[PDB]
Order: sequence, then structure tokens, then C-alpha cells
Amino acid sequence: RSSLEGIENFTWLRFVDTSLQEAYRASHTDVFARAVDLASKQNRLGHMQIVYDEPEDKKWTPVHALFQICERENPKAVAEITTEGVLRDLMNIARVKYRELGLCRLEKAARPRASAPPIEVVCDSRSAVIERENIMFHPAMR
Amino acid sequence: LIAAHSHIRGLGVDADTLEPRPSSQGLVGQEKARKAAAVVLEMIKQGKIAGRAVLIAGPPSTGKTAIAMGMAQSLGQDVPFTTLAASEIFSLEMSKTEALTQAFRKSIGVRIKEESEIMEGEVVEIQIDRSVTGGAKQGKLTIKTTDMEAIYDMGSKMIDAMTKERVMAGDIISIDKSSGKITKLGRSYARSRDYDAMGVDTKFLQCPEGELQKRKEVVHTVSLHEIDVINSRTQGFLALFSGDTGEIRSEIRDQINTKVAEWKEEGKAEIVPGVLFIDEVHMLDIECFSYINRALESDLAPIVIMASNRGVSRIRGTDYKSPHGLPLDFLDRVVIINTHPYTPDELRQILSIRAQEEEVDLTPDALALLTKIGQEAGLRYASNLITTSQLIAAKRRAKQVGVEDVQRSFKLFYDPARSVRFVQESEKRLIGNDGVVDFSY
Amino acid sequence: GLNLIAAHSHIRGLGVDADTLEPRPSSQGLVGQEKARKAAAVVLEMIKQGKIAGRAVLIAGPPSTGKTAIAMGMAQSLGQDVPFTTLAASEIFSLEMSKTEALTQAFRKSIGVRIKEESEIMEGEVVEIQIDRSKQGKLTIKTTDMEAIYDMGSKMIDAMTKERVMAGDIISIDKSSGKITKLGRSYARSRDYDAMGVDTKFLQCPEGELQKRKEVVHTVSLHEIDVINSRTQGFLALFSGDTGEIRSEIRDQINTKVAEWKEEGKAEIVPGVLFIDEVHMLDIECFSYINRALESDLAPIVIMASNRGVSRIRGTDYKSPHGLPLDFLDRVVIINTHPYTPDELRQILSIRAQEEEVDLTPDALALLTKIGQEAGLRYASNLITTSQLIAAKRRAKQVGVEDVQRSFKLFYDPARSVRFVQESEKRLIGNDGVVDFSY
Amino acid sequence: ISEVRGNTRDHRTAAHTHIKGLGLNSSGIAEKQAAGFVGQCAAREACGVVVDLIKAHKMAGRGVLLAGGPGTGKTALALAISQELGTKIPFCPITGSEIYSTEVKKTEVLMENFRRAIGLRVRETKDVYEGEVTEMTPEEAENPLGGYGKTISTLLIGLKSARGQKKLRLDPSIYEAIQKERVQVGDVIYIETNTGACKRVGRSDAYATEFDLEAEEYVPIPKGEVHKKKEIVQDVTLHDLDVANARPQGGQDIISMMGQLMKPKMTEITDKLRMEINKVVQKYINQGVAELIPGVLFIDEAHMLDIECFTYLNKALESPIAPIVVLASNRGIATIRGADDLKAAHGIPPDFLQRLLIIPTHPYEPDEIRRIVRIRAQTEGVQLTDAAVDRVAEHGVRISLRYCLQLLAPASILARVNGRTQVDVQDIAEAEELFLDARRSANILTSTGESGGLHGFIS
Amino acid sequence: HRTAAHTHIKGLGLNSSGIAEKQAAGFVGQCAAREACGVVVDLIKAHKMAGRGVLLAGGPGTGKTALALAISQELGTKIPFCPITGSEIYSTEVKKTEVLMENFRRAIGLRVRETKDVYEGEVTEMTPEEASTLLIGLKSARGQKKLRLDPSIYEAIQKERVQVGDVIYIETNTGACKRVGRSDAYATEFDLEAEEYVPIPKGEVHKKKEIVQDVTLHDLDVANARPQGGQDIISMMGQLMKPKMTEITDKLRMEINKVVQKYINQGVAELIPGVLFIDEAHMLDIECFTYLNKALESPIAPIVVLASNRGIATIRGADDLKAAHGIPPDFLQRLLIIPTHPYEPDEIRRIVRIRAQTEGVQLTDAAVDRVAEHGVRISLRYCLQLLAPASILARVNGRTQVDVQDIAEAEELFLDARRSANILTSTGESGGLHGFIS
Ligand SMILES: Nc1ncnc2c1ncn2[C@@H]1O[C@H](COP(=O)(O)OP(=O)(O)O)[C@@H](O)[C@H]1O
Ligand SMILES: Nc1ncnc2c1ncn2[C@@H]1O[C@H](COP(=O)(O)OP(=O)(O)O)[C@@H](O)[C@H]1O
Ligand SMILES: Nc1ncnc2c1ncn2[C@@H]1O[C@H](COP(=O)(O)OP(=O)(O)O)[C@@H](O)[C@H]1O
Ligand SMILES: Nc1ncnc2c1ncn2[C@@H]1O[C@H](COP(=O)(O)OP(=O)(O)O)[C@@H](O)[C@H]1O
Repeated sequence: RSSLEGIENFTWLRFVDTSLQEAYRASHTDVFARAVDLASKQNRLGHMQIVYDEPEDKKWTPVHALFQICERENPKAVAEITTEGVLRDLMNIARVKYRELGLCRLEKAARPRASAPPIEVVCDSRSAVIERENIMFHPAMR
Repeated sequence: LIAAHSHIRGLGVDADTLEPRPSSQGLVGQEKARKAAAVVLEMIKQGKIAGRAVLIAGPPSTGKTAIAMGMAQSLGQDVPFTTLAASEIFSLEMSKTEALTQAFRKSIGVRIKEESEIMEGEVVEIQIDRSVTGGAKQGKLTIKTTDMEAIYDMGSKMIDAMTKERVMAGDIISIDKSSGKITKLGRSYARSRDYDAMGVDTKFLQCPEGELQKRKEVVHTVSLHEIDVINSRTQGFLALFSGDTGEIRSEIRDQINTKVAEWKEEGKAEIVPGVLFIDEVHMLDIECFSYINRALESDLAPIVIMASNRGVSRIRGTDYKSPHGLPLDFLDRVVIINTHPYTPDELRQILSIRAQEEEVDLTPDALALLTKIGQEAGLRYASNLITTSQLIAAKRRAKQVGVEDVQRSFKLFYDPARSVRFVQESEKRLIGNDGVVDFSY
Repeated sequence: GLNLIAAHSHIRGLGVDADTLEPRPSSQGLVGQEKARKAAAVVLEMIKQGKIAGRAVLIAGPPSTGKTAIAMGMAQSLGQDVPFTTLAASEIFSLEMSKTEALTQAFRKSIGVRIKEESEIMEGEVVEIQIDRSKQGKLTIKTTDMEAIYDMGSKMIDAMTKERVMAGDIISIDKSSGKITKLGRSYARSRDYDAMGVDTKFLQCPEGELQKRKEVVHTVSLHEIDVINSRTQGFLALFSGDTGEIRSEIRDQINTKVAEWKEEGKAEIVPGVLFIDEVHMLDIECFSYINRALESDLAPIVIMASNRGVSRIRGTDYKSPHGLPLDFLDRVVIINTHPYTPDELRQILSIRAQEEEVDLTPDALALLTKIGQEAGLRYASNLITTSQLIAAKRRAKQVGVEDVQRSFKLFYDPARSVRFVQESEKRLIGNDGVVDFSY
Repeated sequence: ISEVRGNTRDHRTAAHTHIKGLGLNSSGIAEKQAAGFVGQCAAREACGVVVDLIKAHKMAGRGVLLAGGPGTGKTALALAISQELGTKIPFCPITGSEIYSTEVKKTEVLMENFRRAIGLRVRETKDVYEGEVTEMTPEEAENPLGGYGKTISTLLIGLKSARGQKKLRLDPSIYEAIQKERVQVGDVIYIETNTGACKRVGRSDAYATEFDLEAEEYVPIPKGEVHKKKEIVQDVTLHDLDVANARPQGGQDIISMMGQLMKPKMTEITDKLRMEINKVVQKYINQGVAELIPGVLFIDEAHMLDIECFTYLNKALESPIAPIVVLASNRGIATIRGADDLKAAHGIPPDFLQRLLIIPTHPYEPDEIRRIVRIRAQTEGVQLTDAAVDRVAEHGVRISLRYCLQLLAPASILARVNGRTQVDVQDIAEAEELFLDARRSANILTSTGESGGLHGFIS
Repeated sequence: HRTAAHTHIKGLGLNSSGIAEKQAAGFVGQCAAREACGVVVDLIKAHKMAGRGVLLAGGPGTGKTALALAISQELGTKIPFCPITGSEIYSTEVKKTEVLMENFRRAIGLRVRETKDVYEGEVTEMTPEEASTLLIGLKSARGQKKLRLDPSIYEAIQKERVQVGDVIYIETNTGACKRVGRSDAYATEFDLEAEEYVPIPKGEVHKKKEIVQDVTLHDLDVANARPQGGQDIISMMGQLMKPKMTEITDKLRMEINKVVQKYINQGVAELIPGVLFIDEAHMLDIECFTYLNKALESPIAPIVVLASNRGIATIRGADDLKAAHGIPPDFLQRLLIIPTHPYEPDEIRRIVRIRAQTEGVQLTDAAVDRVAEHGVRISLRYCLQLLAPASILARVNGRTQVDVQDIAEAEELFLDARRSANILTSTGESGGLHGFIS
């Protein structure tokens, strides 16, 4: 909050859609925890691309999302709404033909000859046993 | 579009005698080389013999790539023909050896057959049950022919497909029961009127006849490389396409080689060995050649065809020269085809094919002048002037390319030799190898 | 403070008449270099006027001739208002990205996008949250100067719940986004608990009106907008680095939209400066890229400095002046900085002594000026700090000549050092590794 | 929110802002000076045929070389070609130096730009219903299902836009979208007819005053018709299809979502993917639903490409789908950047040079330099006395064209700070003394750096 | 304790006036170079000046590294001394200019005086107060105490599996807490349980102690660049996820300087600029010196001390340029240069005696003579390496002290490189079966 104006290093945070709380969270949570947070969010800037089309709409964008240019303008959103799925199919070529080749159903031709569980610390203490369960069987990730 | 070799539609040989015709299927001349390539092409088709390295050699132009492109057209789509530029091998994601291993294994097909089973019928009714707050879904499809009705239970994956396809009663659908894909074929009912946003009033179809289930034999061809990628991984099979695949471990390949042999013995698969064409093969390192030479020796090696423009030339990654720029103990394993520069009537015939492929109506004197240019500037330059003179002729609305258009094109665009003289005539004003230059008048 | 005294701390501006651009013999810390300062002032005029895109100016001269000092003075005189990217050429040899990406980024850093915004932010200490279900609720906030009750919507009560807002917390609500932030707790609650968690901090209560409508000006680099669009939370890469060779089609979109903002008047484009120091450490592939980079509407003015004579260009084996390609030098205008006269040295050494708060005696400053003539500006400059410390060791009031003499005795200049290296060559590792360790 | 600046708009001037086209007659003959060009009548006429080559869709994989010394307008000619094509045709400029990525092999970097230069134009119809939700109302069914007690046969939704409102009768299955999406009266939504689902943009800003605090931003009522049926034309490059297939963007799993939180590292896109993309593209072209629109890959300082780049370009140019490649070079006879034993003209391997249409660019006469000075002055807005013009042109003959174009702005500063609304000889004679050329500077080096020394240049 | 090479160097041995004593603090000679290093110590301790460069220049074995480690001990433990070699910067993770930046900031310290309130006791009560606050009761052998816990420190106590009867450690101000174990008053709650039983804490349940914490500006960089420690558990996957170095932006380092100065203005933190010492600076290349040239102009930069033993030598990365010290003349102008000279025979004798008594070796006078002779005729480093072997040989002869016999044996078991080169010249005369490989 002391660096949020002018030439100060967080000047841009008004126009990136994150709040100060979201910035502080994303700087402290790891990539997995941040990815779980992403699962909750709605790609509302992609829906705006469908609605705020016209010259009267001025390609409207909420000013606090001004710098999310590539989210507000992206063919991916439009190709999913057009009824002739032409560009929609052109964007799924790889996943379709992989499946059409039957590679998803063909028997496995190889597998690892040996398999093992992770190596573990062995320590004669109860805190070690708790910390093993907290990390190697991590409940929130699980 | 029209590309450099788009007129090449085969090798132009009598299939019975392997005799090259002097002009057919778009190839001209090179009769000795075309017969040699036809013998290679036959032993490709026969499949019996593995690991033959054939080097096509010659000066620049003279059709070495054109011959290799004629071979590819004559094999058709079924036999693998992996084109590789030797500069593709210097990956940052994998070693040159791994990049070569993948290029070989891309050139061996596994042709796998399965009996799919398909359904096709009118949807009479759909029921879907959905758990509030997500999770489980359940449903039933009632589907009809002129001759059957049956009610099929549906799982989540099929209900996802049904709703993505927006299946409705009165649709004619087919279901590939083995892959699970659905296609709407049309509708037997009208589109209703009670609702809005129903979308497209798709094609009318009469109801399918016969039984709902039909078996369907289908055949798929996959490379040994494509089997490698999905068997070195649990997840991320897009590496078939994105190229994210790392250096695959040899244990996986050794297993796959064993199992693909067993699939052949079981009659599950046919192995269809094809061609790896390494163009510009002189661009490989000594380390690459000392890999190919022993990679060739395996039973699953493809037939490797190469082209080189090089004379007695330095081998990359070492201090010394060799013929073709290729190591002698590599060339020991190679049978060499030599292409020869064309005569004026061969030039004339090629330029006529280029003109016809580009649909350009040359006047006879323009073809004569283009032939004279072809003898002295080269076939590629004389080819470039055809499409250029067509455009210039269109500026003057000429119905045919006249001599004036070829002369106008010859004026505007320099050949290589004339450009070399232009460089020599302006050595003061071009940047030298010393980096010195004079900018003043 | 945390800014210590540095080599260019005395440089406070460019030192020219703002009307005529005529320099004066010293001001703002600079001494002499009048033509180079006048030329630098002419460049600073076209930087500030901004319409001339992509000029390149080379500051060329011997060591210790004020090339960096003039670049600092130009940056000071340009002020904070305009971007001034300062790049050592060594920084472009990144392992995480290609050299042309690293040059592209530095170019993008030097164009500002300026936006002015007003937005409603409500900040205060939470007094109570009240909730009813039958969803609705009420929020009481105080400043030092107000207390008010606000009706909260259902989504707002959820956000309060998700973020564990208690009484005594300081919260901010950006009404434009609707998002809550918790700044901390009021320091009045310092006695509310015996033990506090690691993520808790106390604050003074917000002051004045609860909801404020400040007008704020924002200037962001084009590089910042790139890195923000690089990936879903790309703004984090602005600090850790942690960014790829950004796709050109992203920059293509951003340039097109920034033009729309300038057409619509949402933003003002503020072209600034890139200063590439030691530009002779670039290679033939950098220079050939920079040619195209300069030739664009969104190119800054590029200043660069070199001290190289006729010297081999890097990434090749032929020599050229300044160590730069002539193909590149054709796109450049050159400012030449000269050596200094003893009277200009005498002034600079006085300016340094003042910035270092060292009281030279007149004889010490005279002797120190002789050393500057005989042994170079930087060496005599470095003796100022040394003589101050030696004087302090004898508790002297002023730096005398004896303190400069002892400084000169203890620390060799480069020429006297090179002589020592020549005199003892067998005791030192030669270029062929030979040495004798014996007496 | 943002405080819009009312002040007048203007354009920055760069080294090529004066160039506006090739300046040719309808006969294709170059006008002696036009569209910002002076001279180069041969090279402009050649580029005009190249322009008509590109606009004719027979071309695939042709090569052009712009050959000539530094300053001779090869960059200007490439930009003029680009302007003659205009924005509807891709022009993809790079230097050879940009191909040396750290992140993929350089043949991938070049094939990306090769496919960036190829455009695809896809026409589709967008078909939606769109508005603020004015009502939601269940239509109880005539024949309810036993054991449920509730059975709805239609859900009715009112949508309003700025331009109207409609009573919309929807299949009850939309309950799933509404309940997941949490649509409410006063929310702005669209219904897409290819699914019958709905998506929520936000709450209508007509309701922005419902509470003193609510935790969402509001969005304006859609300013279009309540029902949109529009053809939409999408600009696509084939490189966009490469990336969109090789790294799918929307995946909702943890590895996808972790992937999109980390830098989008380039990958060595397979030829198998590119060749299948081509086949599906050619299918849709034959359906007539898409146009292929090949454009221009322009590589400046192409002598910075090495022999591995050139040997790959042989294969690349032979592709049946390929842009035109235009190369510019100034390197005399020079060593090939990656084949130290081989020298060739233009620094281009003789193998590859035979493929290119070479276009030479020549030096400029003293009177052409003067005409360029006139064009450049009025473009930067500078105005000169004729004696200032002649002095600038004289330095252009003796030193370099570029150096003299670069004196205009400095002298304009010195004129205005001397109170003069036009630049005169006194200002040129002053700009030329503050701002040296490379030769006069090199003379200072050669005189001063004759030895080591305390004030010597370093070498 | 162990005896490394420099362990006899206790300091610079300067007079009150800053003149060097001819033998003091375990130095002999180098008086002019010790006095010059004394002024560098004053420069550092004044903490007025950024980014002054110093060069130590002189032959190998002339004490350049003794002098740098004497400075490090004149500065004491408070001031950060960051030693590297010029070869350490060729990291594979990040550009070498980033590695220099990280080492400049390791040389700048930041001191915080933190009062730690520790409560360690058996958990006698855990009473959730709200439905947020917890009350916890803790007991030692010497009384019990109640504490009001913020919901944050409560959930930390609750994320650890603390229960009544457990023994715990709490830091009141930091919010750190640890389960020390289960109190052994419950040791017979079962006859076997997978549990660790510990005695009740026998001191005060409350302790207050003041710890002068030191960090560095690089520590603040690393903490702010990425989630660290328990914030990033997925780091356990390695590969993409491990805590790689990244090329920190100067946006971050500038914004860190802002925050750090805020806490200096509050008086919470004390800034302590120190020293970056680079040995074998001739292993730096032209691009590194090009960066150092700029980086020394920043207002924070530490004092940099360089050592080189090269004569006129090619600079790395530009074989076209030969310079003294292997340092580019461009950059050499920026440095205060201290020459170190070779030692006299009498000085070698004194250094031998100093190190003998530092290894605990004791010598006859003739044993000192013979070792010192090898110091003069071969190398100071060689003769000092004789001392420890000769002590072993004397010990296994039962002798209390090393004598000529034990050195004359050591010098024949352990050759110098000079006699070894003579063996190579006599024996590697040809590529025969018993020849050395060429
Ligand atoms: N015998 C031929 N018949 C038809 N076209 C040919 C023949 N030889 C060469 N060409 C054409 O001339 C051009 C150059 O031939 P190419 O095969 O590419 O030479 P290179 O062997 O050097 O690759 C191509 O466009 C090719 O189609
Ligand atoms: N004209 C000047 N006035 C005042 N100080 C100067 C002047 N020129 C150089 N200095 C100072 O002398 C030192 C060396 O000059 P600098 O420009 O950094 O060297 P270089 O010429 O290598 O760029 C710096 O501390 C700089 O501040
Ligand atoms: N024929 C011309 N007419 C007008 N301006 C020109 C002409 N040729 C070059 N210029 C201008 O002069 C400068 C030199 O040309 P440029 O294309 O940069 O040379 P190069 O081909 O060596 O890159 C550019 O600013 C360009 O706009
Ligand atoms: N002046 C001195 N007085 C006492 N011992 C010294 C002195 N100089 C060096 N030494 C000892 O001899 C060893 C060799 O000196 P060293 O500093 O390693 O030389 P350099 O680092 O210049 O190669 C050191 O480890 C130190 O223990």
C-alpha cells in the first residue's frame, strides 16, 4: 500500500485484477496451492469478449482488469461459441487424432521392470512420524 | 499452392521392367538415377531387407530431391516416408543420437487391426440424472431402428459426450462403442418449436435400418516412435505432437521391440518398414555418422536415403575432408547414386512442366529464351522467371508470356552469377570480410 | 541513510542554462566537458519532447572523462517523470533467455504508459460485524474521525467469512473491484492477546473519511504489461525474473491495444531512455538486432558509452573503432569527452571532498591535484577518503599534505602498479604459468 | 475511473515514417520520386512484381534477396512491400540474430516465424441470446413424473439489452447452468445456442446501489440486440494453431493449471503435428469455409543466419504451404556464419543463393540525397533554408545519408532554443560539431590511441 | 581445535597509531601492506562509503590471503565478510552477473535486536474461548501460567497435534511453536503407545531473552523472490519444482531497499555494510569486470577486496587483451592497489616458529634451521608442510620433539614440485613401458 502510486513498484497492481490480498497470497502459497485457487475462478473476461462486441460496447473492460489484454482478446473464447466449429476443431487436432489412432486403447508395450516407494528418513522420534504423515501423505494436496 | 516439386507425381518408370521413360510423371532425364531409385523403391516395397543406406549424389539442382520426392509419391500414404533435414538433429531438448533414434523409429510403421463395434439409430428418448453439487451422473438412452428398440444405460463419460453433442430425441446418432465417440448424423423428426435456442435444424435422415449393433473392422498405423512415447510415460501423451519427449530410456525401446515382434507373431500387427530420407546429410557430425552406421545394423532399421551436394569437403566436427563430406567408413556402407546436370532439351522439357504446373502459357520464343537462360543462369532461376514473367505479362494484360516479359523479368531479377559480379563490382560499398566499408559517394 | 556516498552522488543534474542549453563551467556537480554537456542537453531536449523515436548516441572517450557522470547527470536532469533504463552490456548475456529477448525487454522497459485514475477505497477499523439469516448483515467501521454502519451483501458476508475479519482488524475495500483486503489489526488491540501469530501485524487506525476518492497517476513500462500478460500471474515474474522468451504475438497485441488507449486518450505514451554502458561488450548479434530495434515507433532514444579505441568486435575477429560494427556506427552520432585540465581536476576533487565531507587544506588539494594529473582522476579521488581516515587516526582537524603523502605511499596508482608487475615478473604467474617461489 | 486526456493525438517519427508505399504507376513503372521514395526505380519495380506475386495465391516458398550496401534502402523497400500488402496479409519481420534462442533449437524458432508469416481467415457465425436477466420462471409440466412432486416443462427467462427485451423459453436443462453459475435476476448472461447452456458476465450495474458494500464489480447492460446472429471473421496464423494444439490452454486439472502458472516455455513442435494441421486446414479450404492467406517472412541481416538455418530453409521452402521469404543482406563476399572454411557472395551459401530472386540496391546520387533530405525534413516537421538543405546534402555525399538525416532534429533544437522557427546554416554548422560522424571520431581514436597512456583509449 | 593454514593469523597487529608492529598478531613483515589493510578496515568500519575497490597484488605465497583474513578478524563477527573465488561465479543456474549481485548483497548486513518471550510447559488446559480465541494453560515444575491465544497462533498450536498433557514450546512474539513431547506424568497412560514421553520443564515456564539477530540483504531477496521453506512443499518433487536461483530483477532489490529503510527509520533495524572478498580475481572474465564497474557505482555496494597473483597476463574472455594482474586497465583505475612483497630468510624463520607452536609441534634450533632452509630454497608453503609429517615421525620414534632426523626423513618421503619435476624429466624421457604419460 506504500508503493501503489506513480512510479512506485506496485503502480501496476490497480490494473492487474488482483487485490493486495490476492497478491500477498500468490507470493506466499506454492504453485500447487495457487493452482487449487485457480480452480474456483471464472474466466469472466472471456465472456465479456462474447458480449461487449460492438462499437457501442467500445470493447468494454473493467478498468481494474485493463492490463489483462490477452485474456480480454483471445480467439479461444469466440471459437467455442460459433456454431460452425471450424476453428474449434483446428485447435483440437492433436487431442482428436491421438484418440482416433487408438493409442489410448492399444495395449501397453512396456512398463518399468522395477517399482519402489519413496525413500524415507528413519528417526526414532514421534515428531518425525507426524512430519512424515504431514508431508508424504499431505492432506490438503490429497 | 504450387511448390518447387508439386509437378512430381511419381518416378516415371515402367513398373514391369523398371525402365525409366525419358519423360513421365513429371520427371525428366536422370534415367540411370531413376532406374537405380526404382530398384531401391522395389526393395522398399518388398520389406524383406533392412538397413540399406543409399546416397543420391550430384551437383546442386539435377533433381536429387525431385527423385526422392518422386519415390515418396510412388509409395503412397501407407508406407512411412520421414523427411528429415540434417539440421533438425541438433536439438536442445535431446542429444543428436536420441534425435536420430527417434527419426529412425518414426520410419517403421506398426499397422494394428481391431474389431470396433458401432451403434446407429434414432434416439427415441433420453433420461439423465445429475447429482446436485456435481459428482455422479446417470442416465438411459432409448435408441431405435426400423427393426429394433433398446434401452442402454449410460455412464458419466457417455453423458458428457451426449450433452456436449447436445443429443436430443429424433436425432440420428452413431456411437463407436469402443472409443465412445458420438456423431449426430441428422434428424428424423422436425426441429421442435416449443423452445428457443435449440440451434441448427440439421439434415433430415430416414431412420437407420437393421440391427443397432454392428461390428466394424478398422486398421490404424502407428510408428514405433509413437509406441515409444506413450510407453515411456504414464501421462502427457501430447508429447507425440508437442515434442516435449525427452531422451527415452533404452529399456523401454528394448521392451517395445520384443513386444512388437510378439504382436507380429500373434497376427495383431503388421510391421510396415518405410524410408528415412536424410536430405543435406553432409550437415551431420562425425558423432552422428558413427551412430547411423551401427543403427543401420538392426532388424528394425528403415531404408535410409540421403542426398549431398558436396564435393571432397570437410566433415563437420573434425579437421579433415572426405568425398561428399561423409566419412569413408560411413560411405563403405553406402551404395551411391549419381545425378547428372541436364541438357538443353531436358531443361526445355522441365521448364514446360513447370510452366504447365503454374498454368503459364509461354510463347515458343519465350520458352526458347528461358531455355537459353536455363543453360547459363540455371534451372531454378529460369523457373523463377516463369512466374515472374506471368505477373509482368498481366500488368500489360498480355494473354501469353512474350519474349518481352521474359526479358523484362531477366532485367529486374539477377541470377546468382550476375549477382556475384554485382558484388565484385561494388566491393567498396558492400561490407567486406574485414568489416570495412565506405558509405560515401 | 541506506544510500551511502557513491562515485556519482555529487552529480545532481546536467548543469546547463534551460533557455539556451549553454553549459556553465561548473554547476550541479559537473565540471568542464562543456561541448559534451551541451550535446547531452540537446539530446535531453529531444528525449523530453519525445517525438523523435529511436535515435542512438554514443558517448566516446578515454577512461575517467565523465561519460558515466554525464549519463547520470542526464538521468537526474530528466527527472523521475520519464523512464531511464540503465543497462550494463554484460547483463544481456542471460542464461534464462536469448540476447535478443534481453535487448527487447530493455527496450520495452524504456517506454512508459501513463494513466490517471480516481477510485473509491473504503478503509477503517472494524468495530462489529452483524449477520442475519432467515442472507444479510451490517458492518460498523471507524476511523479516528468517523464511525458508520454499512449494509453488506451476501457475497460480501462470504468474503468477510473467507478472510476471517474480526473486530479490531483494519480492512480495506476497493469498491471498484469489491474485494476486501485485511491490512492488519489496530494497535489498540496490542493488549487483546498474550500471543500473536506469525502473520499478524499492528497498525495505526485509518484517519479522516472512511471512503476516499484519491486521484492517482500511474506510469508502467511496456515491459511490465508484457510480463503481466506472459502468464496467469505474470506480475510475480516482475520480481523473480522467472520469465521466458516471451512470444512476439503477445507484444503484437499489447502494442495494438496501447495504441488504442492513446487514440481513446485513456493513456499517454512516455518514451524514455535506454543507456547501455560499455556497449563494446555487446557482440555482432546484439548490434545487428539493435539496428532493427531502433527503427520502430516504440523505440526509445538509446544512449551508449565506450572507451575502446580500434579494437576487435566481440563474436568476430576483425577490429573496428570503439569496438563497434561500422554498419552499426552508421546509425549513431558520437559525443566525444576529453581529458581534464588541472583546473578542472582541482574543481572535481573539491566537489568530491565536499560530497565526502572531507576538509582538505589548500596544500593538500594542490598536491592531490598534482596526483590527479600524474596518476589520474579516480586515484586522486580515492586518496581523499584514504587521507581523511589517516588524518582521523592522528586525530587531525584537517587533511594535511602528510595525510595525502602517506595515502600515496600506502596505495599504488595503476602506473606504479604496472611498474611493480614488470619489476617482479618472475615472482608472479606469467601468461605461460611459469613462476619461481624461491628467494 | 480513468481521467481521459483530451489533448490532441500525434505520431512519433522513426527512420521510415516517410515511406508510404512503392510509388508505382498502374503500369508498375516506378515514379521517379513518390510515396516517400527517391530513386531505386529498378528495385522498386522489382518489389512491385514481388508485391503482385504475394497477392497472387499461386506463390509458395519463393525466395527474394535484397542485395546492396548499408544505407541503400533495403529495409525501406521491405517496409514498403509490407505497406503495399496492408494489415490483411501477414508481414513477419525478424533479424537473423533473433533465431539464436536459448529455449528451443534454432530450426524451431525459424519454423515458428515461417508459420507466423502464414495466415488463415476463418468465417463462422456467432449466435447467442444476451441481456440482463429480468425474470426466471418455471413452467410447471402438464404431466409430472411420479414420486417427484415438482416437474417443470419450460423455464422462462426475461433478457433485456439496451436495445430491447425478450421473453425467452428455454429447455429446463438450463437449470444445471443457472444453479452452477449462480445466475440471478439482475445478472448479465448470454445463452449460446450450440449448447443451450449459459454463462454469467456479472451483475448489471443498474444494481450497483443495492448495498453499501457488495463484493463484486458490476458490468454494463449489453449495448447490442438481445439476440445476436453475426458472421465473425477470425484472423489466425498457422503458428497459432501450432501452439493451441501443442499446449492446450483451458485445462481444468491440477497439472494444466500448474502449467499455466509457470512460464510457457517453447517446445520443438513436431512435423507430425504441423503436417496434420496442414491436412485439416486444406480440408476446410476445400470446403470453402476458410481462406489461406500466405504472407511475408522478412529476415533482415540474413547473413547472421548460419549454414544450419539455410539448409533447413531448403526443406522449409519446399513445403506446399509456405510464405514468401524476403532476405536482406549487405555482406559482400564473406565467410558463412557457421562454415568457417566457406566464403560466398552475400554471405549466403551458393547452394541456397541459387533459389533466390536477387534484387540489387544501388547507391544514391548527390541530387537524390538532397531530395531525401527534403522528404525527411518535412516528415520530422523541420523546415530548412535552402543553404541548410545544401549543407545537409553535402555531408550526405561526403559522409553518409543516415548521418545527415540524424542532424535534422539536433539542429532544429538549436534553432528553436535560439528563437528561430526555421533551421539555417548556423545551426547545421553547430549540430555537425556537437555530433560527430564515425570517421571524424575514428580519427580522434587513431590520433589519441597511438599508444598506451594515462589518457589513452583502450585496446 | 583444528589448525588450518591461516589459523595463526589473529589480526593485523597494528599500533594504536595504525603503524604495523614488525611481528604481531601472528604476522611477520608485510608491514606496509598491513598498514594499508588497516586503512581499509577503518574505511569499512566508518560505513560512510559505498563500493570502494581494493586490490591485493603480489606473488603466490606472499600472504595476500592472510591479509584478507586478518581484515575479516579486525572487523569481527558483526560486519559481514563474504569470501568467494573468482571461479565460483560460473554458475549453471543464472548468469554470472546475477551471481555477483547475490554476493554484493551477502556483504551488506542488517541487524535486528529481537526480544523473545518463550513459554515452555506442560499443557494443563486448552479452552477454546470463542466460536476464534483460545486460552491455553501451561505448567512447569515452578508454576503454571494462562495465555490468551490469537486464532492464528491457536491454529498453529492446533496444526501441531498439541493436546492436554503434551509439553510444548511457544515463542510469544514470533508465533513459532513446537510440541516438545508428551509429559512423562502420562507415561503409564498405556503400557505401550507410539509416543515420546519427556520430563516436565523444570525451570520457569516463562523466559525472556534478547537475541541480536543478523540477516543480509540477500536473505531478504531470497525470501521475497519465492516462497521459502514450509511455504513450498511441492518443492519435494524436484525437477521444475526445486528452489532454483532466478535472475532477480532490480525492481525487487530496489523495492527491498525501500522496505529495509522504513525499518531503519523506525529504528528497528541497523544497516551494516561489509566486505566482499574475491580471491583469484584473475579468474573473473571481461564481462564480470564490465559488470563490477557498474555495480560498484550503486549506492549500497560493499567494499570489494580483490587478490591477484598474475603478472602481465591475458584477461579471460578477451585473449586479445593482455594486462597487469590479469585485470582490465579500465577497471584497474578504480582500485586502491596494495603490493605484497616476498619474504626474507629471517622472516621465513619467524613464520616457521609461529606455525610450529600453532600446530603444537616443537623443534630443536637445528630443526628450525633446516626447515627455514627449505623455505628459502624451495617455498615457504613447502617448509611449513614439513612440520606435521616430521612430528608424526618423531612421535613414532618416541621423541617428544622434531629434530633434524625427522625433517630429513619428511623431506624425502614428501617431495616438492621442483624435485618431482626433475623426476618427471628424468623418467618421462620417453613413452616407454615405465614412462609418464605425456
Ligand atoms: N528431372 C527433373 N524433372 C522435373 N523437375 C526437376 C528435375 N530435376 C529438377 N527439377 C526441378 O528443379 C528444381 C530443383 O531440383 P531439386 O531436385 O530441388 O535439386 P536438388 O537435387 O539440388 O535438390 C525443383 O523445383 C525440381 O522440381
Ligand atoms: N565533469 C565532471 N565533474 C565532476 N565529476 C566528474 C566529472 N567527470 C567525471 N567525474 C567523476 O570522476 C569519476 C570517473 O568518471 P566516470 O564518468 O565515472 O568515468 P568514465 O569516464 O570511465 O565513465 C566519477 O566519480 C565521476 O563522478
Ligand atoms: N530510396 C529512398 N528514398 C527515401 N528514403 C530512403 C531511400 N533509401 C533509404 N532511405 C532512408 O534512408 C535510411 C537508409 O536506408 P535503410 O533502408 O536503413 O538502409 P539499409 O538497406 O542499409 O538498412 C532509412 O532511414 C531509409 O528510410
Ligand atoms: N606475513 C606473514 N606472517 C605469517 N604467516 C604468513 C604471512 N604470510 C603468509 N603466511 C602464511 O603462509 C601461507 C601462505 O600465504 P598465502 O596468504 O596463502 O599466500 P597467497 O594467498 O598470497 O598465495 C599462509 O597460509 C599463511 O599461513
